[PDB]
Parts: sequence; structure tokens; C-alpha cells
Amino acid sequence: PIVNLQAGGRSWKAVESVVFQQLQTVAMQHGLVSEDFERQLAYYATTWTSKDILEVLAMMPGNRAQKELIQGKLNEEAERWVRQNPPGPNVLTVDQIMGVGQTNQQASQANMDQARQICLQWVITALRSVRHMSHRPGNPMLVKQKNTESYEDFIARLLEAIDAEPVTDPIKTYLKVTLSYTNASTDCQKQMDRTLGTRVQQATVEEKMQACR
Amino acid sequence: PIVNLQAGGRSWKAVESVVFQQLQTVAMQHGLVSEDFERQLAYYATTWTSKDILEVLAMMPGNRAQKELIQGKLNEEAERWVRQNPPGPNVLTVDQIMGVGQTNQQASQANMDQARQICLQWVITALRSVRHMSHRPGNPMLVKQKNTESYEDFIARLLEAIDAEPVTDPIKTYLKVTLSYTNASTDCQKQMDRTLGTRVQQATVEEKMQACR
Amino acid sequence: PIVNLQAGGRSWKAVESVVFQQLQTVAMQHGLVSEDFERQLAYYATTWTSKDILEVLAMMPGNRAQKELIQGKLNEEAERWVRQNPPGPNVLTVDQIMGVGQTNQQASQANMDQARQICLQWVITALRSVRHMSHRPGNPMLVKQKNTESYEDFIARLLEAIDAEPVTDPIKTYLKVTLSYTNASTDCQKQMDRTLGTRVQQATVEEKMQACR
Amino acid sequence: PIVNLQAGGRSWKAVESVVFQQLQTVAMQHGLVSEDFERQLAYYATTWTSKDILEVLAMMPGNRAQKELIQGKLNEEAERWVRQNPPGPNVLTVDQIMGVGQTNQQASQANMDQARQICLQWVITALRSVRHMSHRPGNPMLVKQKNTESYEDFIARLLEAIDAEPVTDPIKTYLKVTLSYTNASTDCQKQMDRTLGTRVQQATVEEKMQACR
Amino acid sequence: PIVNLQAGGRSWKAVESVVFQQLQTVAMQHGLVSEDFERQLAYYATTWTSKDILEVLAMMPGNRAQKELIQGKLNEEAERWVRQNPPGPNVLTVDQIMGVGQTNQQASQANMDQARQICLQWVITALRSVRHMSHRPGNPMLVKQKNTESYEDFIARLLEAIDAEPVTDPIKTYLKVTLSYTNASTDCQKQMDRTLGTRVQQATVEEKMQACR
Amino acid sequence: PIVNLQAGGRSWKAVESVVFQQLQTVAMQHGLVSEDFERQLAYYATTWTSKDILEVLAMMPGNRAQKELIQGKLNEEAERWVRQNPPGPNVLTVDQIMGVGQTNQQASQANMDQARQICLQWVITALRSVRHMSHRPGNPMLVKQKNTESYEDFIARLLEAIDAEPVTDPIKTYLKVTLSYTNASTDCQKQMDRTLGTRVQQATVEEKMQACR
Repeated sequence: PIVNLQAGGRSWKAVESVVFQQLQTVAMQHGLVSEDFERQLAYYATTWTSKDILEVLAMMPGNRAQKELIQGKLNEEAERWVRQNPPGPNVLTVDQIMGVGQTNQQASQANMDQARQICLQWVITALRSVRHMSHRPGNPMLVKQKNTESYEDFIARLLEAIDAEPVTDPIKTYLKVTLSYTNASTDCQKQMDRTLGTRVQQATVEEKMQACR
Repeated sequence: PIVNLQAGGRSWKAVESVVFQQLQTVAMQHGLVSEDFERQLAYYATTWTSKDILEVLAMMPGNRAQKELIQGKLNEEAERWVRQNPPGPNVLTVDQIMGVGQTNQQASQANMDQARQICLQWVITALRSVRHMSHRPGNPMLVKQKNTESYEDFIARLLEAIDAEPVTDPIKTYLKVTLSYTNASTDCQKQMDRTLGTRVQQATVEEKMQACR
Repeated sequence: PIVNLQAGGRSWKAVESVVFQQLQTVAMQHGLVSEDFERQLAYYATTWTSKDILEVLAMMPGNRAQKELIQGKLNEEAERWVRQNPPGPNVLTVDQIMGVGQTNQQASQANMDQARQICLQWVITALRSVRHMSHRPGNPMLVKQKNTESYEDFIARLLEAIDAEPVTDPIKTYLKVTLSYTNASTDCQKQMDRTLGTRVQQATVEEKMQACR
Repeated sequence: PIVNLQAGGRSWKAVESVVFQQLQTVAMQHGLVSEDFERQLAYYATTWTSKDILEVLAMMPGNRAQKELIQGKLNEEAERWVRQNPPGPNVLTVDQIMGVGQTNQQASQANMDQARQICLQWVITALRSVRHMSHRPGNPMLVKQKNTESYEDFIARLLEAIDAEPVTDPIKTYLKVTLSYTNASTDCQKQMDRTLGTRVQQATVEEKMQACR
Repeated sequence: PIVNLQAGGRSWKAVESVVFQQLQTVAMQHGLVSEDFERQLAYYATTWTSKDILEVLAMMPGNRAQKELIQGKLNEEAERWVRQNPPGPNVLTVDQIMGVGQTNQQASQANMDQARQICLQWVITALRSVRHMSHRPGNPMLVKQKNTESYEDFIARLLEAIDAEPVTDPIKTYLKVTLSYTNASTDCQKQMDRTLGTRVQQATVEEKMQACR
Repeated sequence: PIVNLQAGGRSWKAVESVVFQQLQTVAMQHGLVSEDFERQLAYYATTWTSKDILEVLAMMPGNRAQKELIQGKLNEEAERWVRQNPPGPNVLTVDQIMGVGQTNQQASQANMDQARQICLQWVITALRSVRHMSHRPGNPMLVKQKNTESYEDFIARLLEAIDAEPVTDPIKTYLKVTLSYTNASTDCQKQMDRTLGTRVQQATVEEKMQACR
């Protein structure tokens, strides 16, 4: 974590042992590629140096292969960054962004603020990508209410499946509303279909949600 | 959390890991829509930026659908805010209030103090509204002393049922006093009815409370 | 908690999460009307704003009816305060004392110091009063050494019973000394009666205490 | 706890919740009259105000009668203090020493430093005195090595028994050395008596201690 | 831990009890020679004095012989340092680097910053070396998918085996890709060999990883 | 703990409740005379006043006799200090060193820095001496590989036995290397004796250590 000195100079601080242990238990119960770890790491890594965004991630508990997969995806982000940003006189280098050969004080500098911001972004994209590798194709379509599962529970699973997929907002909204009625059990889809006629199939996320419960 | 610098400038701080873990255990035992989480979040979110009122809520443990329901209600609050406050030159935008595209420092500014205040208000209304969706109609009327439940316990349940409903104070008071005698078991309602005659039915919250126990 | 700024201005702070959790476990094991919670809340609520003396109490775990009983007694304190202190030009209002419509900064002001002091006093009186409602009449007189209970234990129970009652010091002392010999088992009251003759009945709290054990 | 302001003025602070919980667990496992609580309270009560030396003691977990016994002994200390120090123009009053009718700030003042020092001293004497009441007469003499208890263990119990008694240093030393050989089991007292002849009975605390084991 | 005084002078601080306990539980579950302890110690030992890099390591829980092995390897590093850096007028001495006969303040000085940096480096090399002693020769080659172990799990074990070996990056990459197909079970190596023909054997770390699962 | 004021004056602080509890659990699991407690106490007692080096030790959990043995040895250190340092005009007194009749502020002074340094040294020597009393003579020689114990484990026990003895470095090195082969089981001592001939008996700590495992 960068510390802003009262003099205005900037020095470094070891990650607060409270925050580190906080992220670890969220990477030990949910996983280091799980969204819960991704959400907590991004909020607390705002002050983290490019050096502390990589070292802490490595220390976090996870399967050895997953760290290979994450650094593998992370290397994919770096090569992409070099291609999108051609070598330039003051342009950052993958090493500068990956905190290579920098003392913590030099990696906590303002010039490494862009570097720390760029680094954290690559890790989140890789984890979303490592997470996508776990997801099989068409998870939402396969999900249904087997054994007449609670309409609430079924919608929770369907929401997880759309959230799993990286489809963009305009298409994320299409899927949630469309799949909820289609994959619903005949008992409540049928009663709602008569209850709200065409409209229930029209909009299903909220109006259909309250009716089935 | 906004931090007020001695210089008078304002900077940001990651939510204290003590407070975050505090709210989470109250959102993991009672629920993230439960009143206990709503009370603790409001007290500790006074300093929270518009950005930290949304990110922390998302990190808190809850059913996936409930977060959809909360953001669904939260979007209802935003559209209502735009209609009630027409677009204006210095008027806040739903994005400004929802901390969109703002760095933590820029979201911890005084101009975002109104934005953070407006944001927190929407979340509480949604949760009360998400909570109301769980409540069926006429919960207090259905509540009674089945199996001669302790008059204390029965009043506790009845108080919870009025608190559940969003009826206004003048009508919240009507219900508590009225339903306590009506739904009471014959044994103690009858003995009190003879004991205090007309007055016991007149006022039931305190005088009837001590007598039945 | 009010924080006294070095500049001399006064700002507010969310109740330290260490102290809050401390009072809660004493309101979850002993009760929120129990003396143990009352003692810890008064010591730590010295800096608490009128707003933080009410919000934290509400968050503390307790039966729903008990909070009704506490706010019921608290309203009794407020109406009494208005009658004893007639409306005046600079006189505090029940709202000012109950931290109504005040921002935390404005409720942490010196002018609200009297208000915070007055508020805390009402809550303690109500809890003592809520606690008295639980106590049946003449608890000390009924208490005896059934099954020849340890004279120490019996005196502990008798001391609890006098402490329960709100009798004033001059009469609190009368009861402890008087009831200890009268309610004592025949075996040790008789042996002490011969051992110290008239004096043992004269003074019973300390001289009789050591002899029976 | 008094806090020394940088300006040189002195203000008050609620007992650190870390220290309070520390003393409580030592008053919940060993007892509030036990030496372990007495040792920890004295070390941490150096900064405690006369008001915080009494309130925290009351909050600590203990049998109700024991608090009566401690305040009983504490009142014995106060009456003795008045007799030894006759009423004087600037002489402290039992109330001033017992933090009566003083705001925490006024009880954290330098003039209350003597008062806080005098108060803490009375509580320790009472607890030693409350502890003595538990001790029966001649505990060390009765202690022996029943069933050939480890000479180490037997000396531990004997040391506890002399420590229990308030005999002065010149007589505390007499007892430890004298009782260790006398109460020892015949097997090791006899072998040592031949082994070191007259000297072993002469000095028994260290030379006899190593030999029996 | 060195503390940088506002005056610019430098003083010492006892290792934060939060960080110490953090490293110990990682040296009590994984081992004091395990990579997990090595990663956490290096990140938190940035501020540690040469004196605190040795004392804390000794306090950490481990087999007695392992500390002999670590100090044995540590002495190997020191003799090597003397040979590589011949005695010089301002050149550091193994004692200066090993914080011998220095007060904490004098060991927290800027001149001991190089000494603290040099010390920490030796300990990590020894632990990697102590860890290598545990590793038998050719661990990766022996590792295979016995009982058709998950291709993911098998790659995790193989990655651990290459990480175990101190082979340099150019040869670390050769091994991971080469051994994954060779040691794979016939069922998935065969199906992949037909699926991707020559290329699957060409590159096996990522393309073969997703296909077998 | 002494606190160095910004003004340059020095005041006292109650031992951080985090560090105290840290040492206690190491004096409750390993013992208050065990090396683990001795190592942690020395590192954290650098700032401790002469008064806080004695009071905290007494509070730490231990057998009553052991504290007698430790203060017994501590008195041995004091009498030795008086003899080695004859009474002098500015020479420290055992009382000054043992923090007798000094207020914490006066015991936290620079003139008591030598006194605090001298005090801590005596306690460590006594504990090493109290620990030696537990050790019987010739512990390393008696230690062997009974039931063919792991050569690693056997060397761990032998290293503990030499560490137990206070023999000086030149003779500590002689013992470890000499006893490891002599007390080894015939199976691995014999195979090593043929494997490395005369040299294996020559040096046994490292070369023989790797070979037997």
C-alpha cells in the first residue's frame, strides 16, 4: 500500500495484515478465481503498488495450476498491452507495470500509479477469463427447475449463469428475462401464462418473480 | 470512507476491515435485506463514498436473486429521482449519485457528499421494499396466540408484524394497541376484560402487557 | 462518539467497532435491560452523541417487545422532562435531546453535550424501570435458604434482590442486614444466635457472613 | 484512562476495550479477588481515573456477595483514611478519592492523580483482605505431601500457602524454609536428612528442593 | 521494523505482533522452509532490521534440525559473501550483515539498510536450499497420473515439481510443457494426440490443459 | 514500555495488551522457563522498563515453585552484580535495577535505560539456569536412536540436548558432530561408515545428515 507522506513525498507500507487475512479467507472459501475474491481484491488494491498486486495474489491460497492459468492469462494481457500500446519514449513497459526491479518506494511512486492501475486491471480480466474456462458453454440454457426447484432458487441459479457469461449489458438483459419463463416448471409457467397472458412472457424478471413463490 | 485531511483537502480510505466484517456477519446471520443489516449499514455508511455504499453492499453475503431484487428496487429509486428532479445544469445525475466513472478521491469530494447521502437513502428504501415483498398481506391480523403463546412473545411477534408493514406512525400506533387484545387468547383477554372493563380494550400496549405475563 | 479536533472544532466518529461488539455480547448473554449492559453502556456512552445513544441501543440484540417497553419508558422520561422543564427560549426540546433531524456533526456539538447527557440518563432510568417490571413484588422477602443453600450463595441472592428493588440507600441498608438472619436456615441462624446472642441479629451483613460458611 | 494532551491539558479516555476484556477473562477464570486479577489490574490501572478504578471493577464478573465484601473492605479503607488523615483545608475527601460527583475530565485532572493513586491502593488491600477471609487459619501448617506428592508440587502448594498469609517478609522467609522439611514425606525428608545432615534442615528452600525430585 | 522518524532520524520498533503471528501460522501449517512462509516473510521483512530477520526466524515454529540446516546453509551464504566480496575498508562484514553486537537503533540505521537487505537474501537462498534437500532427484519425471488422476490435479503436481527444482526460466518452461503430455494417462494423451495431432505434443501447458478436464 | 515523546521527554506506557497476551500463550504452552518464552520476552522487552520486565514476568502463567526458583536465581544475579560492581557514587543499586520505589515515569527514564538493560539480562540468565536445573547431567550422551528413530528426529533430539547444555561454542560444535555418529543406529552408522570411510566419522552434522534419511 502506498502511503502519502504529510511532506507530500510518497512511501510504501506492507499490506495491512487485517486486509490480507480478509482477502485470503475469501480466496480459501470461494476460490482465488471466484467473483467474491475479485470484488474484495479490487476495492482494497486501490492503494496497493504494482508489486503488492502480484505478491499478495501469489500468497493467496489456490490450486497450483490455477496460478499458472492466472499468470498465463496475465501474460496474455501483457502481450496485448504491448501490441495495443507500441513501444514509446515515456510509454510504460510490461516490466514497469508488473513491478519488475523496482524497490517498494520506487514502485509506490506517482509514475507507478498508472502502472499499479494498469496491473490490477489485467489480473481481474485474467480471473474472469480463468473463471470462464471453468464455465462450460450454454450454462444458462441447460439450467432449469429440475424437481420443481423454488422459482426464487431457479432464478438465483439463472442469474449466476448469466453473470458467469461475459455477454454485454444489452444481451445480459435479454437472457435473464427470456430464460426465466422458458426454463420454468410447467406448474408455475402455465399458471402465470394464463394469469398475465402475453405480458408474463413479455417481461419475466420482476412481475413473474413475485407471482411464482 | 472519506477522510478529512488536516490541510482541509479530502481523500479516500478503504472501508475499515473491522466495520466491513461487522456488517457482513449481520448480513450472513439475519440477511442482507434484514432490518439488523439495514440499521448497522446506515450508521457506518455516514462516511462511506457513493462508490463504497454500492461496492460493499455487493460484497456482503446474500442470495443472488436478492441482489437482483435490491438493484432492481435501486433502479426504481433512480428513475423516480430523475422524474422528481428534472435534468438541471448543476443537478446531480443518477451516475454521479451511483458513483459511476469517478476515482475514489473524486467520489470522496464534498460535491459527492450530497451524492453519497442520496445514494445511501435509495438502498435503504429498496431493502425495506425488498423486505416488504417477502411479507405477505395482513401479517399482523393473521398473527395470534396459537397454543396460548406467552402474551409477551405474542406481543413481540405482533410488534414485528406492524414494524414489518410500512404504515405511517398515526396508523402504526392504531394497529399495535388494537390487535393485541383482539388476537389474544381467551384466557388472558377474558380475565383482563373483566379486570379493566372497557379501558383494557381502550389501551392494550402497556396496561394489558403487564397484566398478562 | 464526538471527536475533539486539534483546531478545537468538534466532529463525529462511528462508534468504535470494538466497543459496539463489546456491549452487544453483554446484551446477548445478560440481556439489554440487564444491569451488566446498563453499566458498560453508561461508561462507554460518555462520548456518544444523543444520536449514537439511541441508534446503538436499537441495534443491540433484544426481544422486540423489550425495545417497545424501553422506548415506552423512554417516552415516559421525555414527557416528564417537558413538564419539569417548561418550554423555554434556549431550553432543550425532547427532539434536540433525542437527536431528531440533526446531522452527526451537529449532534456532536457542545450545545448537544447537555442533550447527549440528558438522553443517556433517560435510557438508564427506563431500563431500571423495564427491569423492575420483570421483578415481582417482595422478591427479597420470598428469598430464603431452601435446601440449606450456602450462606454465601443465599446472601448473594438476597443482595441481588435488594439491588433489584429501587429502595433508597437508607432503606437498602436496613433490608440486607435484616433479611439475612430472618431468611437464614435454622441450623446456622440458631448456632449464630447462641454464638453472638443479640448482636448477631443486630448486625448480620459482615459478622454473621464470616461465621456461616 | 487519563490522556495527556499535547497542549498539556489532560482529558479522559474510556478504558481501552482490549485491556478491559483482558482483565475480565482473568477475573472470570481466576476470580475478581484472585491474585492474578489483582496483579493485572494494578499494572493497567496506573492511568485509570479514580472513577475508572471503581466502575471497571464493578463491571468485572464476580459473585454478588464478593462485590459486597470488596466494597465492605473498601469502606473499611475509607474510614481508616479519614481517621489517619484528619479533615483538612486541601486534604482529599473520601468522595474526591472515590470519584464522587466528578465529570470524567475533572476526575482525570492532576489534582485527582493523588486521588486515583489513593483509590487503587484501597481496592488492592480489600481484595487481599477479601482473599484472606477465604483462607482458613494455619493453611501452610496443614499442607503436607499426602500420598507422597511431588516434592516440587508440595513446595508449590506450600509457597501458595505462605503467599496466601499476609505475614511480613522477615517471617515469610522463616515459614517457607521451615515447613518444607517438616511437612515433607518420610521417604525424601529421611534420605535428605542423612544426605545433608543438620544443614538440610538448616536451609530447605533451594538445596533440599533440587535433591528431592 | 525500522521506523522513519518525522525528524528524519531512524528508530526501531518490535515486529508488529499482528505480522509475527501471521508468519508463525504459515510456518506452523506449511513449514518454516515451505514456499508459503518464504513468500510472506520476504514481503513483511522489507522494514525488518538485520537483527529482526534472524530473531523472528528463530522464534518461528520448526523442527530443531531444520533450524540447524537453515543456519548451516545461512553460514554457507556468509562464507560465500566473504569470498565474493574481499575484506574492504567500508565493505560490510558478515557480523554487520548478521546484526552482531548492534543495538536495535544502530541496526535500524541507513548503513544497516544494505546489511538488512543482504541478510534477508541469504535466508531465502538457504530455505530454497533446505527445501531442495527434502526434494529427491527427478521429482517431475517420476510424477504421472496414477489411477487416471484429474489432468488438472496432475498438472498441479507437475507444476509443483518444476517449481520445486531450481532450474532456470529457459529450462523451467521446457519441463512443464514436455512432461505434461509424456506423463499423461493413455486415455487423454491418446485422444488429444489424435485431436491436435503434432501440435498437441508441440505445446501442452494451455491447449492440452483445457482439452483434458 | 518507555514511549519517546516528540518533545524529547520520556513517558511510560502499559505493555501493549497484544504483546502481553502473545508472551503469555508462549509461557502457557511451552513454559515460562522454556526457550520459546525466553526468545519472545527478550525481543519485546527492549522498550520494557525495569518495572515492566518484573511485573509482566510475575503475571505470566507458571508453576508457583518455578517463580520462586526464577526469583531465587534472579537474587543470585543481584548479589553477584553487587560483588562484581562495588558500591559506587553513581553506580546502579540492585533496587534501582529491580525498579524498586520508582514511579513508572521515573523508571522509564534514560538513567533507568541501563537499569532496564541490566534487569532483563539477569532474568534470562536465571531462566537458563532454572531450565538447567530441570536438565539431568549428560542428556546428549544418553540420547540415542532407540527403535531406529528417524536420523533426522534423532539429530533433532541431540541438537536440543546440546542446546540444553550451557557448554561454550567451541565445545558445542565438538558435541553435535561427535555424538551424532556414536549414538546412531547400527544400520545407518554402518552403511555410512563404509560409504564415507573415515571422513563420515570425521564430520557428521551435514554430510552424514543427508545420507541417513
